[PDB]
Amino acid sequence: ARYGATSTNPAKSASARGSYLRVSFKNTRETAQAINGWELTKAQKYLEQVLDHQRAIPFRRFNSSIGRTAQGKEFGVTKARWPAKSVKFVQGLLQNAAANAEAKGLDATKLYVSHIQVNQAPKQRRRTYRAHGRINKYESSPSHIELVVTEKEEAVAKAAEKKVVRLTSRQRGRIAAQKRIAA
Amino acid sequence: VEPVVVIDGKGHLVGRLASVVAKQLLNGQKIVVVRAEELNISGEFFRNKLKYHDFLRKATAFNKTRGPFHFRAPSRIFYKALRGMVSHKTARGKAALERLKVFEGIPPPYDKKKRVVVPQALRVLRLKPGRKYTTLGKLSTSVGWKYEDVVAKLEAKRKVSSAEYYAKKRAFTKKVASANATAAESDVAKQLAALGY
Amino acid sequence: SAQKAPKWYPSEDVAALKKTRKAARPQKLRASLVPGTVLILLAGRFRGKRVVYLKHLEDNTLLISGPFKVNGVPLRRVNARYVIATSTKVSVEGVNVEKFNVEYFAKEEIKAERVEDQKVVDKALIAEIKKTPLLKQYLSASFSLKNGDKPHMLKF
Amino acid sequence: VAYGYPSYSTIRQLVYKRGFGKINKQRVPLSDNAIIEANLGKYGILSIDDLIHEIITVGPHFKQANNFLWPFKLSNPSGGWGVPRKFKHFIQGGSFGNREEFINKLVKSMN
Amino acid sequence: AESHRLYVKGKHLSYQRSKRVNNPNVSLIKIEGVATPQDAQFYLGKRIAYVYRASKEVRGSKIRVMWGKVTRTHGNSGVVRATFRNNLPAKTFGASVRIFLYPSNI
Amino acid sequence: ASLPHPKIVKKHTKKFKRHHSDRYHRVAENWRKQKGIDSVVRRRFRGNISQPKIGYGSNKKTKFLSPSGHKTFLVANVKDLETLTMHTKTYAAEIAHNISAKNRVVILARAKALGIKVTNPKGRLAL
RNA sequence: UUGGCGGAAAGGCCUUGGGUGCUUGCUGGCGAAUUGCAAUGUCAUUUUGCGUGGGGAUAAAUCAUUUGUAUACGACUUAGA
RNA sequence: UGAUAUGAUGCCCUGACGAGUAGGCAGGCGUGGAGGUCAGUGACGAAGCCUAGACCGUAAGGUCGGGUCGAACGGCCUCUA
RNA sequence: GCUUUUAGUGGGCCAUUUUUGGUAAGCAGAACUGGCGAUGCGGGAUGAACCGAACGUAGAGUUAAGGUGCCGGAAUACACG
Ligand SMILES: [Mg+2]
Ligand SMILES: [Mg+2]
Ligand SMILES: [Mg+2]
Ligand SMILES: [Mg+2]
Ligand SMILES: [Mg+2]
Ligand SMILES: [Mg+2]
Ligand SMILES: [Mg+2]
Ligand SMILES: [Mg+2]
Ligand SMILES: [Mg+2]
Ligand SMILES: [Mg+2]
Ligand SMILES: [Mg+2]
Ligand SMILES: [Mg+2]
Ligand SMILES: [Mg+2]
Ligand SMILES: [Mg+2]
Ligand SMILES: [Mg+2]
Ligand SMILES: [Mg+2]
Ligand SMILES: [Mg+2]
Ligand SMILES: [Mg+2]
Ligand SMILES: [Mg+2]
Ligand SMILES: [Mg+2]
Ligand SMILES: [Mg+2]
Ligand SMILES: [Mg+2]
Ligand SMILES: [Mg+2]
Ligand SMILES: [Mg+2]
Ligand SMILES: [Mg+2]
Ligand SMILES: [Mg+2]
Ligand SMILES: [Mg+2]
Ligand SMILES: [Mg+2]
Ligand SMILES: [Mg+2]
Ligand SMILES: [Mg+2]
Ligand SMILES: [Mg+2]
Ligand SMILES: [Mg+2]
Ligand SMILES: [Mg+2]
Ligand SMILES: [Mg+2]
Ligand SMILES: [Mg+2]
Ligand SMILES: [Mg+2]
Ligand SMILES: [Mg+2]
Ligand SMILES: [Mg+2]
Ligand SMILES: [Mg+2]
Ligand SMILES: [Mg+2]
Ligand SMILES: [Mg+2]
Ligand SMILES: [Mg+2]
Ligand SMILES: [Mg+2]
Ligand SMILES: [Mg+2]
Ligand SMILES: [Mg+2]
Ligand SMILES: [Mg+2]
Repeated sequence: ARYGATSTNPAKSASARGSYLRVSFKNTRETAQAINGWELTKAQKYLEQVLDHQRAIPFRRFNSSIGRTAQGKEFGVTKARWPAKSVKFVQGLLQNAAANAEAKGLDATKLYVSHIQVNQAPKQRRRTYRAHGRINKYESSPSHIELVVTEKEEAVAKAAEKKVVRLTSRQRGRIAAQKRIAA
Repeated sequence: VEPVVVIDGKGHLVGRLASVVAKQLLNGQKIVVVRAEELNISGEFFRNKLKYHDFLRKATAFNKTRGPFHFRAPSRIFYKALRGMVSHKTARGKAALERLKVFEGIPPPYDKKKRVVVPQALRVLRLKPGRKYTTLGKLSTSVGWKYEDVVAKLEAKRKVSSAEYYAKKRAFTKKVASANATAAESDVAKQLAALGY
Repeated sequence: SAQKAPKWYPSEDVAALKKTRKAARPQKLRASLVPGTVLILLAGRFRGKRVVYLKHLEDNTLLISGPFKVNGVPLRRVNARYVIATSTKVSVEGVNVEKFNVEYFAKEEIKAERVEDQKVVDKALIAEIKKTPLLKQYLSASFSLKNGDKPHMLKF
Repeated sequence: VAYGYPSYSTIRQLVYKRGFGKINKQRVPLSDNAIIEANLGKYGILSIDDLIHEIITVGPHFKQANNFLWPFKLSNPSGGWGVPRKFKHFIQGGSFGNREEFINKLVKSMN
Repeated sequence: AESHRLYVKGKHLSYQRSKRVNNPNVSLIKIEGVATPQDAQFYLGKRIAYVYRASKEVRGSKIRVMWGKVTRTHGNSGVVRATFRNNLPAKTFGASVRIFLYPSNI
Repeated sequence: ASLPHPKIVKKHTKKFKRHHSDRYHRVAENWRKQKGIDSVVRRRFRGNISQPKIGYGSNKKTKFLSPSGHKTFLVANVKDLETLTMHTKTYAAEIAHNISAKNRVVILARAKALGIKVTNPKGRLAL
């Protein structure tokens, strides 16, 4: 418990986590974001296609010197990629949230992914040998992932304030005469 | 005074017309300038041709695009004189410049709209007689402006229509004059006369 | 203690005002304002209305009337610095006006006395206005500045 | 500096308006004749006009009279200086030196 | 009639300023039809409004007003100096402004 | 209810923040004065931030007064609070930050009895 | 509603005929207040959204696949009920 | 200095003056520990931390609210590094 | 008027006038004063040293040197060439 900020209604939601996972943080950030807000079913089908190289993942923040592909057009993007490992780890967590929704007895057809957040797990050091007897760090960049699915619901109703109006003697005068004068 | 002021550039001196247009803009006055090709510059044609070629050699050495742009059209030669009188890199300046339109010839709706003059930029009032001066259209054409014939053509056509318009009006004001004078010597007339009308 | 005590406290005795010398002398009005003179109202509810000047009250205001039957303005208080005094005048000499003072207008719909007072003053004024042609029409028209009007030039 | 010959008029208005005395230093405004009589009394001079008289006639006690008055503090001229540049001599179209009786027009605009 | 107007038109020109420094406490106003300092002496002390619009209704109107007065004349051409209760926003250089006829001395 | 005072004039209300406190995180906003040789701030070049100086000092009459007109006085308990018994037009009690909730109900109560003003009555109120 | 004109960015101008509202050309009847001595005292035109019902209309582009007159990747150029 | 009211380094009247590196001096702000005191604050929440919320000071800084927290801590006169 | 004690400094540079060396130098070296260095503010577009003017926080007025076709506050002012 204690995820990142959510505006949702917990009664109609289910959630999932994984921590300390060895997956590129940068990569799964871009892939998590590609699913964000999506209808859960459409998202699962989407991810499957990414794996098939039928569609791709828009790389929006960490993209610099990535390649270009026609598969970014869909998203209005030249730079996109097909990060297999990120996808598989996410759909694992997607699959978990689905189960929990079932167990809670939530309608599985109303489900969209309302919250999906990745950030940085502690790193993992390994080392490499560099010319002239030198050593450098070689490091894993693991992620924490969390997502939340919610039952979709209809509109807002209204429920607003009355906006109390305060007008002067000369201001309330014109009003009283306005109806005196005309309709 | 008016929402829009249309200036007929014919016979006006560039820098002095520019100087008064710039100020009006910054004071919130919309201006459209017409017949820019009929504009004047002091000094004989050759001096001002030479001055243009002076301006023509300036360019960014590594890329001629980033460098200064040379617009050949009369309206644009004008806009340059004007834009230099505005602080055009400020919001306030860009605001004032959007209140402006310059045109070669007199294109639609302005052709049927009245246009005015600026006595302090007027060549015939300003230049001492005998001094040599330059027409913007001829200058532009020598530096590459392509449209002088097309404009002169369309103008000659526009000028024929406007002549009929004028003739019909001059005739109508002849009736109105005759009617006005048949009312003269009546009571209401003599009474107005007393009050200065 | 969270904070120490001061060693000294201010006295809570209020002093008395010094004995001020500023007398209220009367306000002499600008010579263009004399009773019977038509005023142009520059502001307020009745702004732009042309109205007749009647009496200078004790609170410095001007007692005016439309007449109500002409332009719809009743017997009323108006502030002398919000008015343009014209040069056109009616003789006011058949108009009582004695009755009307500051207390008359104290706030405390329309009292019948007010409604009768209005009829009695206006009939006198109307009697006088009919004398010069077009004046009543003038009095029923709103003043406004047209294009090219320059107040610092215009004679009123 | 600029200087010249002051008229009775401008001496009079110099003292009535910007005239102050030096009393245990402390630059005291004049404003009542007792202030003068108190400090200049031993020389004669019990009024503000007694002072003025001592100045303009350059009396026997002029030194004590004059030193009694704090240096006058004048504003800039309200007309302006009349010249395009001040630091030429008066004769050369400038403001400095002895402009003689023209000093009154200047000082009155500075007072 | 068609014309209801009780004020003279004007333009917010500048703040009081040097070449390189301005003074938001003073605004320079161009009054229509006033071409000389003498003409402009008529308007000194007249009250000025700058009227504008806003999205939030406040006291019941979507129209707001900044009030000021004409203070001195400015230069030879009939421009006028004026101060306002709060200084004018400076996006209004070139905006229209209303000079009234009160307080009246006529 | 406060002793009458001249209109309170603050004279510079903006906070004096350290030069470059906005440039680098390592530099706190707390005022500190530039000692640099070339520094534009120390040299008062037109366009830069202004530094504290004694000219800004508040009028002796209204100095220390709050908007209401009372000087504020820190209060731990009733005994402290009661030192204001004879000056209610001058000082107001501000209840100390570490006073317990139940104790605050007692100080407020006695405050009311004595007519002594309290600046943070809503503190720790169970509502 | 009639007839005609305008392509420089015409997108507006002129004309015919009946209907209709107003007319301060002139002369009448009624109304106005208490918005309280001023407080812009609110009358303009921008874009958009949500339902209604009066006409009107019933596509394409992209991914993938494919050609090589094209190409580092994108892009280009072909092809596909 | 005159008690019977509260600061004598105080209170009241008055005049003049105000640039600043290196540098001198002065009056103040803040910290760890020490003597004294307020029979100071606190598990009914000490300290700490967060907070384009509030208030006092020209400033160093001080005070409060709210959140988080869990065992100690502060005002004043003095001492000390 | 008089006494004691102690910091920093002991690379300086510029302008008018006097002036030495050098063809000369934004070069090198003296004289008197005023400056920059240590100093912001208005003017000279720009600039250590020029012109004006030396700085507590502010309100109103007036000016300096310099400006007032437009950039830009301020006469597309008057007058003789
Ligand atoms: Mg975690
Ligand atoms: Mg980053
Ligand atoms: Mg990055
Ligand atoms: Mg690449
Ligand atoms: Mg790159
Ligand atoms: Mg590469
Ligand atoms: Mg891209
Ligand atoms: Mg290697
Ligand atoms: Mg090795
Ligand atoms: Mg109405
Ligand atoms: Mg060449
Ligand atoms: Mg008296
Ligand atoms: Mg009088
Ligand atoms: Mg009527
Ligand atoms: Mg003057
Ligand atoms: Mg004069
Ligand atoms: Mg000069
Ligand atoms: Mg004076
Ligand atoms: Mg400057
Ligand atoms: Mg430092
Ligand atoms: Mg510097
Ligand atoms: Mg330096
Ligand atoms: Mg057009
Ligand atoms: Mg529809
Ligand atoms: Mg100092
Ligand atoms: Mg102190
Ligand atoms: Mg200390
Ligand atoms: Mg300590
Ligand atoms: Mg604060
Ligand atoms: Mg507070
Ligand atoms: Mg709390
Ligand atoms: Mg706590
Ligand atoms: Mg514990
Ligand atoms: Mg100590
Ligand atoms: Mg020594
Ligand atoms: Mg030594
Ligand atoms: Mg020594
Ligand atoms: Mg030594
Ligand atoms: Mg010098
Ligand atoms: Mg040398
Ligand atoms: Mg040095
Ligand atoms: Mg120095
Ligand atoms: Mg200096
Ligand atoms: Mg000199
Ligand atoms: Mg420019
Ligand atoms: Mg100007």
